[PDB]
Amino acid sequence: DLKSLAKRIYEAYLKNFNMNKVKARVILSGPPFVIHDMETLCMAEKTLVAKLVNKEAEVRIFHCCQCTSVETVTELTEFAKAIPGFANLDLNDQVTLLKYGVYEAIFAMLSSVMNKDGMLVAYGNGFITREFLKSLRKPFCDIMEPKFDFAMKFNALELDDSDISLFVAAIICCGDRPGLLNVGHIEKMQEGIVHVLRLHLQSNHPDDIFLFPKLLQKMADLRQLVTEHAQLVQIIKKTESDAALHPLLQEIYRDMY
Amino acid sequence: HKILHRLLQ
Ligand SMILES: CSc1ccc(C(=O)/C=C/c2cc(C)c(OC(C)(C)C(=O)O)c(C)c2)cc1
Repeated sequence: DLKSLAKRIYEAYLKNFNMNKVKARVILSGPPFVIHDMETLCMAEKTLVAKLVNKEAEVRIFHCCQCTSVETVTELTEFAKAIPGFANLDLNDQVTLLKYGVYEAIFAMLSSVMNKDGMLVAYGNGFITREFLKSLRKPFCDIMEPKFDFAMKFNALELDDSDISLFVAAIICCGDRPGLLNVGHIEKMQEGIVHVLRLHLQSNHPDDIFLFPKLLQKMADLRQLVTEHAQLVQIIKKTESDAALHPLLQEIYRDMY
Repeated sequence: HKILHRLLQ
């Protein structure tokens, strides 16, 4: 019953996200083209985003990041639509939950394609190194390093996709978002998902008896990561003309934090 | 939020 809510959420995760942790680990275990310097970035661009190539490399990369985000937002909207109870909410609350939750979910899921040396990109066909991203000019070199720091500690929890699907549902189904209309119903929806997450972790991770409170803390850490990311994005938009922001992403950030 | 609202429709 609750086991079935957990399975339905996991099934919806496997169906709606192009990348999952099993798929990513297969690729990361050895084929992705390695982007480790300007030469290989330019090569990967010609093979994997050929239409895109011509501002500075950093602005081209930032454009690619946005395309990745827009795609993941669409996947999250479908996944959410598949979360039992979500589609019965007021359409305006559905928008609010997704507006505040998508980047928390994005950076949680990004951990699955990250290791200490770099991350998968372009639908698993590239691997960009962490040191290359640090090498970009300011402010672009400041984007990803806090996400790697989050991911190394998140990955140390050794969650699998059955855990992560419930965690992403719990992020989305969050009753304390600003502007909610039916807070009471959302809190009950959230309580039900968190209940299923709590029991699932007890079953799937009997070795780690604090895993549930650890994940509650990661949820709070993600909120802060998102606030800080949104601040950097605002600095980039105001100080870099070549770095326009996609309209869906402007809509999400607008009046967020 | 017209894109989200349409994405959800
Ligand atoms: C082919 S090169 C390449 C491809 C993909 C990636 C990548 O994974 C992106 C991570 C990433 C990067 C950035 C700037 C990012 O913030 C943007 C897009 C403005 C936002 O939506 O707020 C997010 C949310 C995620 C890096 C390089």
